[PDB]
Amino acid sequence: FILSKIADLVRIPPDQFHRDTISAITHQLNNKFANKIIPNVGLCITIYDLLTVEEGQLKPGDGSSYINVTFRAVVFKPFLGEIVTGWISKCTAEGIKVSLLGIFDDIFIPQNMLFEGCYYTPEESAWIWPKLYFDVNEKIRFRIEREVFVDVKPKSPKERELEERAQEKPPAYALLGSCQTDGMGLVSWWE
Amino acid sequence: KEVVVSETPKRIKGLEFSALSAADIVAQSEVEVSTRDLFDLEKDRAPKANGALDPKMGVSSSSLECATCHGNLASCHGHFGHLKLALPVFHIGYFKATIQILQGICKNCSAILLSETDKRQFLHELRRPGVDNLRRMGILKKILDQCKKQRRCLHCGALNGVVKKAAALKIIHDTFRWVGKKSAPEKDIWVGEWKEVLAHNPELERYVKRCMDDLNPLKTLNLFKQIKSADCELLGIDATVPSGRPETYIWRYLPAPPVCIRPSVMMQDSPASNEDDLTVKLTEIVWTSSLIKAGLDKGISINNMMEHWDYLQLTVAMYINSDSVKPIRGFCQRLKGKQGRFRGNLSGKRVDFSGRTVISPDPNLSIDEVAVPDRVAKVLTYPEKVTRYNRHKLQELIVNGPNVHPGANYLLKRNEDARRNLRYGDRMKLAKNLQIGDVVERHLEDGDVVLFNRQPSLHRLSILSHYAKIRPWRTFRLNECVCTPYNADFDGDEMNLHVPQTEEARAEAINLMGVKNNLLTPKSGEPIIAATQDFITGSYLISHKDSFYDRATLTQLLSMMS
Amino acid sequence: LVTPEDVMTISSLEQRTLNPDLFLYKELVKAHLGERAASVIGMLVALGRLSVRELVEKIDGMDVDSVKTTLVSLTQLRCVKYLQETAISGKKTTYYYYNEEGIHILLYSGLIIDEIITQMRVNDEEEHKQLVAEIVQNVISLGSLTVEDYLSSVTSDSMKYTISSLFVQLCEMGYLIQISKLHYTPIEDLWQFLYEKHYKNIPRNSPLSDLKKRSQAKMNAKTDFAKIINKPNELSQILTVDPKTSLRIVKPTVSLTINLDRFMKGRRSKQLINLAKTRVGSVTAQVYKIALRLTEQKSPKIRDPLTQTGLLQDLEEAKSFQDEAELVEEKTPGLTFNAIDLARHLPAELDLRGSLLSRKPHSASLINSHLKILASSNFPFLNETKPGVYYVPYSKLMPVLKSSVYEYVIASTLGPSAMRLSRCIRDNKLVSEKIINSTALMKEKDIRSTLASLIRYNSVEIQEVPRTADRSASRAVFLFRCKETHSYNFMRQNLEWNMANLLFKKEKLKQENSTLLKKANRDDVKGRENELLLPSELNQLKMVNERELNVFARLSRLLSLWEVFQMA
Amino acid sequence: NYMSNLPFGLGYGDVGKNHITEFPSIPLPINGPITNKERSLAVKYINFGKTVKDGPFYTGSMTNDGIERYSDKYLKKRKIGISIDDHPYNLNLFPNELYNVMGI
Amino acid sequence: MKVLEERNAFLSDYEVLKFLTDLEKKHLWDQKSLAALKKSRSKGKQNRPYNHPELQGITRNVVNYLSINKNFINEKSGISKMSDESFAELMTKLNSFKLFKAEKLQIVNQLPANMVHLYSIVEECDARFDEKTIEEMLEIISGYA
Amino acid sequence: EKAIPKDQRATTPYMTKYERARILGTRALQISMNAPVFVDLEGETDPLRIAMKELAEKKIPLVIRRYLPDGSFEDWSVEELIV
Amino acid sequence: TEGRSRDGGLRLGEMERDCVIAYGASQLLLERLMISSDAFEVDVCDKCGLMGYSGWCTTCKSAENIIKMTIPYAAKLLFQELLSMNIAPRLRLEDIFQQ
Amino acid sequence: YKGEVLGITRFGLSKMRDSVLQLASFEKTTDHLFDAAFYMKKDAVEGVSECIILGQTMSIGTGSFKVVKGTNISEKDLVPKRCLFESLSNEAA
Ligand SMILES: [Mg+2]
Ligand SMILES: [Zn+2]
Ligand SMILES: [Zn+2]
Ligand SMILES: [Zn+2]
Repeated sequence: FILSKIADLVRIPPDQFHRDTISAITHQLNNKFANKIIPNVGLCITIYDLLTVEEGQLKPGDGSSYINVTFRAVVFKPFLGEIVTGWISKCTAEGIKVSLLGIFDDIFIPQNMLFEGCYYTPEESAWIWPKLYFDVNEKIRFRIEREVFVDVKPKSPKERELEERAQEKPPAYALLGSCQTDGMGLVSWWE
Repeated sequence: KEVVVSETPKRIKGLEFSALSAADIVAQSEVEVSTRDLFDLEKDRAPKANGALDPKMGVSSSSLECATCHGNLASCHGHFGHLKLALPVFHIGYFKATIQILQGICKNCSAILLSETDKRQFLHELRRPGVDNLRRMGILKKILDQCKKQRRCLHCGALNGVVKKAAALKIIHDTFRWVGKKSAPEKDIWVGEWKEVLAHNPELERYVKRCMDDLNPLKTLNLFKQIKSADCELLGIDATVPSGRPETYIWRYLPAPPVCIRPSVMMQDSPASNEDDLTVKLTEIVWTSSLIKAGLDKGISINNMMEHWDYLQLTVAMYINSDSVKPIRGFCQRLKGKQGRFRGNLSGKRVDFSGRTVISPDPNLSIDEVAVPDRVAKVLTYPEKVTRYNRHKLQELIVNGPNVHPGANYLLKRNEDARRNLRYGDRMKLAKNLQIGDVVERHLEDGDVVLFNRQPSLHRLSILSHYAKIRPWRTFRLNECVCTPYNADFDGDEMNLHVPQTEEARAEAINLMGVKNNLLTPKSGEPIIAATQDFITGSYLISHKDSFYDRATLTQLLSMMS
Repeated sequence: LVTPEDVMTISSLEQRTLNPDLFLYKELVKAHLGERAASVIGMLVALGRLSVRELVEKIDGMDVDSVKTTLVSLTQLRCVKYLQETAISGKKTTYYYYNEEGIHILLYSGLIIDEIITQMRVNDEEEHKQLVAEIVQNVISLGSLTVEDYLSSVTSDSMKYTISSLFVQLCEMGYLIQISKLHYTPIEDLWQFLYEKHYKNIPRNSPLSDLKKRSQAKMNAKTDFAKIINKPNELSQILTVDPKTSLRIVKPTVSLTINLDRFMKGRRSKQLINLAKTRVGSVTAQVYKIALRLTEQKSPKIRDPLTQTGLLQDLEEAKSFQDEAELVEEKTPGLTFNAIDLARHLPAELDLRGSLLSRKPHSASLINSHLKILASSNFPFLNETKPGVYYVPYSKLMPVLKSSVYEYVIASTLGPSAMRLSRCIRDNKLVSEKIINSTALMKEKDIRSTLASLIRYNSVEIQEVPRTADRSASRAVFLFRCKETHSYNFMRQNLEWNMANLLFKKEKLKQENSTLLKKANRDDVKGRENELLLPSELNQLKMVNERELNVFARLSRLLSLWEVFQMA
Repeated sequence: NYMSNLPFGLGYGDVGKNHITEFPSIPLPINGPITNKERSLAVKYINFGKTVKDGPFYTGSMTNDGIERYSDKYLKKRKIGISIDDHPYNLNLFPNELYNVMGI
Repeated sequence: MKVLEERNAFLSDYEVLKFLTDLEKKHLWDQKSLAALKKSRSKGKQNRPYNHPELQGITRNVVNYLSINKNFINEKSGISKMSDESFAELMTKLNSFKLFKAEKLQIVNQLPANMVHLYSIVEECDARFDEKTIEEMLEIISGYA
Repeated sequence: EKAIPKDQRATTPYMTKYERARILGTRALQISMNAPVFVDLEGETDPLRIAMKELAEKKIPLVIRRYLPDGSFEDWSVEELIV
Repeated sequence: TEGRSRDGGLRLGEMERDCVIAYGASQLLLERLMISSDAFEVDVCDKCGLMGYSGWCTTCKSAENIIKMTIPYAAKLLFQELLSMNIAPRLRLEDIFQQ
Repeated sequence: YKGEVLGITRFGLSKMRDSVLQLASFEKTTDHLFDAAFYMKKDAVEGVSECIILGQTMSIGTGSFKVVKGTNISEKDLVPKRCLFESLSNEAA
């Protein structure tokens, strides 16, 4: 959790001219930044406050107020030294699908930077160890090392048409964990 | 997921005019056109791949799919196709440009006819912060004339002379225009070469006359492709960006237009669809290109290919600009003319929500009013948005409907994209469900701002803004006081009425072009809306010194006055 | 049917519209120095003459310091020429050219150090090979490598003594020439600076007219420009000084930069040797390898003495420069050698005993026989002025060499009948539609098929014969022409564009393989590549490494083709 | 109607397809077999360019956290690059505008 | 749209909790939203033509993740009951414990009462200090517990 | 890109016909978009006439940004622009 | 359309355009000549001034720089005709806002 | 005002306008367009003719100024608020 100063142009419809300007601005900004991921900036939750509010200028055809506003918004940004308590929700023999209560879940962990001895099986046996393991939907503890922003998306209209008729990298922000040190992986290994 | 998406309104700051290089033509094109056939009797006249009417370039009717964007005629923006031309050809619009380019350079070593330190003073002058079109043409013409004066090139002086065209559409260069009483190694080589010819031709003695350095498009493309980027600026072709290379100005790839650019009409004369001029010309160009390509893998007569290749140099000429020997309508015919493209569609066009009928007088009308027929008031609508202030009024109008004049023709819901015709649908429910964002296209009403215009529109007072007044008859009635700015005289005159459709346009009309705000002509400031003939006569007869009125007559006069 | 999306990605259509002169050098600087340097050099190529502020306002890099650093890097790399032209009524600002010959150093680098390695008389010592390879690699990678830097670098004196020993030899071959102001200024601007002083040195009211003052000014300008170019083109003044009780030493203060003129003379000699090997059997072809090897060192200028690029050639009486070039060619006594001179440099491997047969041990008489067959051969390899001593001419060998190499490249590209028609249109001047049949006597079908296939290039010219006053080529028969100049022009452009395609391919492979290349080019990884690498990744590394080796082999094999069209 | 312009040497089957080969194909013979000398040319080529890029002559470049990990404390520096001004050069061959970047 | 700078001021995981709490009390109340309203706003687009989708979920998920008991072991929420003075009374220890690291946001909300926890939070800890200053830290960060 | 400070201003203090027409158009468009009005309607439904009434009462909350040709601009509220 | 039997519209010629200009009514010009005659929502790429379709530039194949704006369909037709010849009328854009 | 008497003839209109759209709308459409494309002209959209052709607002009349709605936001509700962890961490060094 870190703030971030973002400058954006915000359009306030004339319907919202009755409410006060700061509340209208924060409403529109929340609509633009509710659960959105800012490209290669991370995931936003809401907006903290506003810093500079320029006068709202009108284009010759709209009638709405277009306001240049500067705001700080809360961003989930682990860099390298953060331990988190996730809630796993899916298990697959490529690294367990660690997840949250629903803030954001698409993050993955690879086994190689997890404990070496932990290995997957086709028979769906949890873990094999040289003495203890865990099952799905339980507290986990891990780290963060590097961040990969998926921001490449060339999608042609006819390719999208064929995909729609037939009906991947879903996120622009993911997390990478590691359990190289004793303890992390569970908050109740001893005592 | 749900990454942030940003939209910022933008305007067109400027235009960059250039040429589409061969790379860009294929970059924009979504198909190549190669087959000379638009339809086959085998496919039952259904447009199939690589034809001139390939649907991937768009559709000609609103019941077809593009296969590029999958939209009908009302949605497809049109898509491009490209032609690969074996033995590329000259460019008619760039013919003068190529003539001037070949003047500035020598055709021997592909080097500019400018000293590497002489015109650099004027090159430096070109970077003046304040440079106009007159300045650009001035230094460019000076450079061209200096190159014309410069006979011998600094890399290879072969006596570059004139680059005059053929007496055709060909380029012929006088290699030895300025020779006399002089012997050179080039002259000796030429003399030996034509002594070799004279000894094997008993009749070429007369025909060796003329036969100077002819410049074909293929040679020019090869010579242009040898021009370095360094001396492109002195040719006026900025080579900073790709496609600034002069060789891109030679016709090599033909960007065949989208189908929407050249629509194919439905059911003219014969039951079969009728094609159009640009389609036919590109079909023929495809045919001749295929023929010339086939001649490369078979070796047709070089004289015969010159016939077909020269026809390619022609068939593109009136494909772009029909000038040479004539009803063939090319591209430059679409843009030129009173009914062309610019003067016919860009600056001046036909407009919606307008009417025209005979004008009749009306003294009981205010000078800033026009009497509008209820018959045209029931078609000419204003798209009023429903607010907290007019919702009951718009509900009453919707209940009235499209057949009773204080009514409405269409309703556009806030969350919908198509307007609901009010002829059908039990308008009672729509009136009840009217929201605060819907649009009611209600009939023209009293006090509506309308534009009123009589042609010819000589001065700006030929079009004024009035307040509509709905009346039973079929004429546009106006106060005779406001006939003078229009130059109208109720002798059968017809005037055009325009209904502005937006709030800003309506306010601008009634505030700047209103009759009350335009009682004086801006040419001199003298009043122009005033009494006409019978009003002047009646005023004179009233104010005449013999006119005496008792109390009853005076009060009746005042009551008629008001 | 190919899709427009499918082409322009695997078809390289968008690279066909780049001018090869800009594309090649841009790609070279991209590969070697960096993208800012390449952008600067590309702006310099597109805009031949511009200042630093022009770079600031044209390149997106709107920074004085960054442009300054990139430009100083390019100037150190000998890839940029500069000048300071003074505006008297105000402030002077320096302008910037781009060095053409400088970029060949990094380009020809492999061939450069290869000819360095294989050219030394003493090459059988492995350590000496490594020393000379490393020293010439350092000089071409650093630019102006200097003794006061390298001697201070080397940590032991005895290996410092050899460094100075190699320098004097390497300068005498001309491989290390003294850099100066003559190596950063344009030739036309030098000619103008030496033409405007002499137009200003003439006092008024002299009886001579404008023509005579112009003639005297131009001859004085020619003579002093020739002196100023002759002084640093070949000199040993840096090697002249000798301290007491010490060996001959070069000036340590001066900066030693690798030359290209004598190396490219050696490359031309090497290509002529390969021509001889292809032309004549190896018995007396072996003697031709060292025959040109004793003249290549002091060989004259290949194409232009730089008196033909700085000014317009000539309008009236234009043969004077060819006349003076051949005059120097015949007036130079050092270049000419006798058979006694050659016997002192012939290797012991060659015997020259069975190389002759008069009728159907290093003897100067037999060497004279090879020299006579060379002089009287169909290609003018040598010309005889006096009995026993001849010389290598260039006033009549360059055109035939260019015609042969060009025409044979057409031979390698097109078919046999195309070769035949090319030969016919070359030898028989101004051929026609009946003259081709009269002088060819083969099948007209293939004749005109290959003819049409050959019209595409700049090989042949098409003429128009107007039967009437107005010119229509479909009304009357037309004849052909030669115009060999455009044909030679094409071989430049096509070859440089194909080269630039090679460098684009290799740099794009690098751009898609950068992570693996970075992992490879690590000190501890280097030499250890079969142990700490995953199977598929290491196998892919071998494939991409061999692919780069193949592209380099193709590059080198192509590198024997463009210089022979880079002459006059 | 432009459909009857056919030379006697030209038939009907060939015309109509057109569309050209996507890239012109003439196999150049400069891709012959490799030898030891050619492999050595490739090796010396890859050593070159790599030398100038590992040197100070790059001028090409256009985890950055404002907070320093304790691992980054007392950790090895990447490489102390020799600056362009750091390497000595000859003033007589560089313009006056380029002197400021250099260390006098 | 342009982001001025990525790394703005850090957030202690009590400032975020109180921010989301004052947000919930200012509007978008959870106990109020769980009730029904037949009339609604009557304007046409929600109460005073507005609605809050995609934001109530995110302001619930974060606040619930904070309100869950801190995972020192497998009674309170753990973040709820520290007042402002409760965090202003910690200076003489928080800013006296020299760490040469801005990693203080780790131990204010997670991993108390475990030496391995702190040894992971600050790297190379035992080499840096393993004598006596490894337990009073746990006691103080467990003081609220 | 520099606003002239309010204390001194060179442009005219009177409202031009174009300024009045554009202000009325903008205000009427806003009213037609259900913006609140600061005038007593007395049963008027036309947004244009409501805007004229607000202009007569000088209760239009818009300012006029008059750009000088040199690029600067001075801001004039509808209230301070005298008719 | 341009006929009474075809339910045609009334042409606002260059003369009426001149009169409306002389009035200084920019919004009325826009409404009569663009909104009420031929309004087309085109896709214009910000990188190349070339019109796209369905939010796709189909020349850089990126869809990243595509901007949405309304222009006369006559202007769109003119640009597509100019691209048919060897003219590339590249549109440069700028924000109305940010001052 | 250009220093020479320039007419209202087609040749005169090519004085300094550089507006290829306006020139082509006036007269000689094709030659002007092709010369502009060949010269790589970069004409901006500033005239009323070009603005009408492109559907833009002209800088004349009601388009010669800008309407701006004052936000009426005070300077007490714009400063950052509730920030102390950064101060604590800075004082920790
Ligand atoms: Mg009449
Ligand atoms: Zn389509
Ligand atoms: Zn020349
Ligand atoms: Zn694009």
